[PDB]
Amino acid sequence: MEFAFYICGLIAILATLRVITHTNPVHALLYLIISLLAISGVFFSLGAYFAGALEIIVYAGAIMVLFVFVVMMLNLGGSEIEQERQWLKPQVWIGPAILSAIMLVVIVYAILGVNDQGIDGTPISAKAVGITLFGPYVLAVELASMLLLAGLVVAFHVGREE
Amino acid sequence: LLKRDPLNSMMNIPAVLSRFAGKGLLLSENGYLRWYVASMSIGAVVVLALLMVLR
Amino acid sequence: STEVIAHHWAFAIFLIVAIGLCCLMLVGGWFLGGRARLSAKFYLVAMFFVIFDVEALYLFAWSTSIRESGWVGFVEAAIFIFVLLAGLVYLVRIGALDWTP
Amino acid sequence: MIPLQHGLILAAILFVLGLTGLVIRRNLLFMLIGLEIMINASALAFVVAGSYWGQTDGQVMYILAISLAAAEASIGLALLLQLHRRRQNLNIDSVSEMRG
Amino acid sequence: MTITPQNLIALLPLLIVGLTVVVVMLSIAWRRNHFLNATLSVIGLNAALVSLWFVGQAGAMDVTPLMRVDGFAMLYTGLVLLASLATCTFAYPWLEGYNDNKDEFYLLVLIAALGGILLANANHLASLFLGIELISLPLFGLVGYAFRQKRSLEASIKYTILSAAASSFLLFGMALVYAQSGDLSFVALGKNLGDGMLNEPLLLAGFGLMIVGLGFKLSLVPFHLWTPDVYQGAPAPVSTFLATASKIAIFGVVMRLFLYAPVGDSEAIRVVLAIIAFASIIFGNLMALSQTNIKRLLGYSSISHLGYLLVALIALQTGEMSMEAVGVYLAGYLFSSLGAFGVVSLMSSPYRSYRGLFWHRPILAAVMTVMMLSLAGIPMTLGFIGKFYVLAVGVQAHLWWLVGAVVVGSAIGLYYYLRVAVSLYLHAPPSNWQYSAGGIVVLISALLVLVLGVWPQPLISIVRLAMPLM
Ligand SMILES: CCCCCCCCCCCCCCCCCC(=O)OC[C@H](COP(=O)(O)OCCN)OC(=O)CCCCCCCCCCCCCCCCC
Ligand SMILES: CCCCCCCCCCCCCCCCCC(=O)OC[C@H](COP(=O)(O)OCCN)OC(=O)CCCCCCCCCCCCCCCCC
Ligand SMILES: CCCCCCCCCCCCCCCCCC(=O)OC[C@H](COP(=O)(O)OCCN)OC(=O)CCCCCCCCCCCCCCCCC
Repeated sequence: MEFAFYICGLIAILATLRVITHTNPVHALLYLIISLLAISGVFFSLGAYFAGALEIIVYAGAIMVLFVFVVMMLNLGGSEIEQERQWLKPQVWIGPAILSAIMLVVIVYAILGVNDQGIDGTPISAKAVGITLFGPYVLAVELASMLLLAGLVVAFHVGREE
Repeated sequence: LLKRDPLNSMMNIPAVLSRFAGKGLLLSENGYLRWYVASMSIGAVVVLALLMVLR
Repeated sequence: STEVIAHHWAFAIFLIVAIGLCCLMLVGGWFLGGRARLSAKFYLVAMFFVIFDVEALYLFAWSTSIRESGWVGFVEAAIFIFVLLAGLVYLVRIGALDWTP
Repeated sequence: MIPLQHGLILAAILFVLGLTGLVIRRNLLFMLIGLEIMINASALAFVVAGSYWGQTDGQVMYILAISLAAAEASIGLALLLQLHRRRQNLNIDSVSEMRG
Repeated sequence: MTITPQNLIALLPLLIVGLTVVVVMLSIAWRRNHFLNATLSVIGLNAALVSLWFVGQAGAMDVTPLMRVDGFAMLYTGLVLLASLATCTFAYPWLEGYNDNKDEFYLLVLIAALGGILLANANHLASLFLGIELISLPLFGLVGYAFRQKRSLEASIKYTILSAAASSFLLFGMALVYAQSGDLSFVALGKNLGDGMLNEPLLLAGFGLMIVGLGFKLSLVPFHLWTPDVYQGAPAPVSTFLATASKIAIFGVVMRLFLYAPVGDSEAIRVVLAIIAFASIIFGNLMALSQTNIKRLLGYSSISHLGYLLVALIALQTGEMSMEAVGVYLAGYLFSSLGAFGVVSLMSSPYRSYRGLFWHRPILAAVMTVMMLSLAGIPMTLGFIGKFYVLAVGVQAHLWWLVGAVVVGSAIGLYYYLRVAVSLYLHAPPSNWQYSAGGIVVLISALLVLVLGVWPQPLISIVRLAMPLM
């Protein structure tokens, strides 16, 4: 259980590093899909089975499908902005690298001082999540439906062809 | 010597300081989205580090 | 429980043997034998699929625990499904889901 | 047996990687990719926190998070399509006409 | 917690607004009618405003673990409702100049108002996050409603990218806070710490990430650079909405979160918020000396006024009338921004220079200089009453740096407000009842600001009626 957790975490970190440093949009999206499968592995190793199921169903099966769809629609290939590799020049990324580094080490040092009895990996079933979703969190469900409807209307209005 | 009103200039000092500081602060609003995200992350590090050093 | 770890191992070898079988099938195919602008309706369809798939996942979470949620859960999901159907009727009527001109 | 700290570190690493990809990339698609990476990292942290306490609230806010991520990705890709439709390029430095 | 019929009675504005979205959407599905859908939207918002009386008769109670209805729930719900109604009233003559579809505007305004009511009644991290997203995403649509424009599309892109970044920051903050605390209720954020261990590193880190996200949402320095571009590029009714309703709802849920959380009286968070308040006041006054754009000027004005509100928030635990001061300031700021952006919308309507405005539009120029005097803290205005409240709360907790920042920022803001107010009267080289309705709205805001500056007692009593569960 734990070994799968560390292996999938390492795979997700390496895949994310490949996404943020790649030049092909399709290869970057494929590496992101690999990272999302790894993150679903993290979800399954902790007992949150519903979380990993929805990670592969709607995150690694719907949203990145939409990204791949718009990539093949836009015909992204040998463009001018892609050929120069401006994000790989060290003078460009050296500032954001140390910025993300100091943010990361501050967050790490804040995390490391917290109490921890460990995660038992007890499987929180999707039945309990369904009970709580329509239990204490009913207005979250209705207004998240309203949020998805708002995003639907906004993206339709922006994304028409006319 | 006094006909140029030196005390009026000594009290007009903060007006020119305010204009210079405002023109300097307007350099951050260059209209670049990547700089805006970078400034948000810079503020995140500043706020975080200030919270841990004063914890 | 040896049955649970046995089923986990069965799933592991099922995954490994399936992926490796496809790999060696491609390898054997390569090895053997001699040699000598798209419209925005695509985006709209994918977007509608994504939004209705998230609302579908909400209904997925509902349907597994219908009995213990009671009739209050039923009327909540009735408002949910009515909102979904209202949005669907709205999308159909304006021509968002009309591919033909 | 799995520390809460290790999952939090993994989520923080994914978050800062997505933020770096959001900052250094001036193509709008990679900025949106970085945005989904950060929101998925925060959702992963929330799932880790929920699984530490044995509560379903982490998965519930994960569901809300992925609903937001789906709708926001839809809106961002519609805006990207509009930008590529009217300007024929995805340079995020080209949208700088409002300044001062 | 389950739902009782009296709990349904406590949620009349939410259910009425959601039913209004459903009804307006089904009406657009029937036929695209601009007048009918706008009338249905304003009818639903007015029905929610009327049903606030029944919510007040119901009393204060907690509906689900998510939400709690009390005095500021009603107050912020009402403020968001007036902001949304004024936004629709200003948007209608502007939308007569729109060649494309106009009916989705009111749908997005209704959904954003629904998120505002969420943020008004929020008592939970889930409701807070959902309300912020429910405000942001319709604002993504409304800012880029005229996406054929470079300015509106660019502002929509900037706001969408930056608000997704801030939402991820805020969500990571709640994740860290939930990892430390184990409860997402407002009252339990820090209830597991005692004997002076309130400055937990992970709790402070998560709350700092929330400060990052909310300071983006409240245009606080240094998460403020989006404000002038988004304010300038968006349509003027939309700019009115982000000026009034979004800021009011997000600051109300921030005030409730800092009042109810035991970590809200931490010294480190107090010092960080003091630094942010000082910097926001000084910066939002300093970048607006040399603005020839009225909308960017009002964006920096919003930055400085949210800094003043933050100054009022910092003394919440030490002071006793800090929340009353916040309510009075938010009401006065709502009316001043409503009038100013309504005048901006009326000269921006229909869709297709404030100098010399008095010689062709004298009533609009007069109400505009009245609202500019209100934003400067000039007496006989409600903004002066808000500034007086903020100063009194500053002397309550001895926040002398913040008080001096208030003085110097008031002087600088007063300088550029007088520039606009007298440039209205210099010399420089409609015809429907909805335009007259928008003019009536800005005129009523002007008379309200003048009367409640001269006689502020009714508003003070109304705000003092809004007390929470102790
Ligand atoms: C071999 C070295 C590495 C080789 C290269 C990488 C290959 C892929 C590595 C990742 C996927 C496999 C990880 C190893 C899983 C081994 C099985 C395991 O750990 O089972 C334990 C546990 C069983 O479930 P549970 O009921 O919790 O039992 C606890 C025991 N009492 O399991 C769990 O609780 C959860 C098990 C993991 C989650 C399900 C499977 C997720 C798969 C994700 C794949 C992602 C993409 C990988 C791409 C690799 C190439 C780039
Ligand atoms: C086209 C159609 C047009 C229709 C008209 C539209 C415009 C008019 C809209 C009218 C809205 C009415 C809102 C009424 C709110 C107050 C309701 C009420 O009766 O509250 C009473 C309650 C305290 O009463 P009590 O019974 O003692 O409670 C103890 C019980 N536990 O009190 C409370 O609990 C708190 C009371 C105050 C709550 C805030 C008030 C509402 C929001 C006001 C926003 C504007 C404020 C600034 C302007 C002020 C002008 C004077
Ligand atoms: C006894 C000292 C201690 C007590 C002090 C109490 C405060 C009140 C008494 C002092 C007031 C000083 C005011 C100084 C500025 C007066 C206004 C002025 O001169 O405005 C005009 C000037 C622009 O004029 P021009 O030269 O044409 O610039 C071209 C612009 N495009 O405009 C500008 O340059 C911009 C003006 C910005 C706003 C005015 C400056 C406010 C600065 C803070 C004042 C508060 C006190 C600070 C400390 C004072 C010294 C200790």
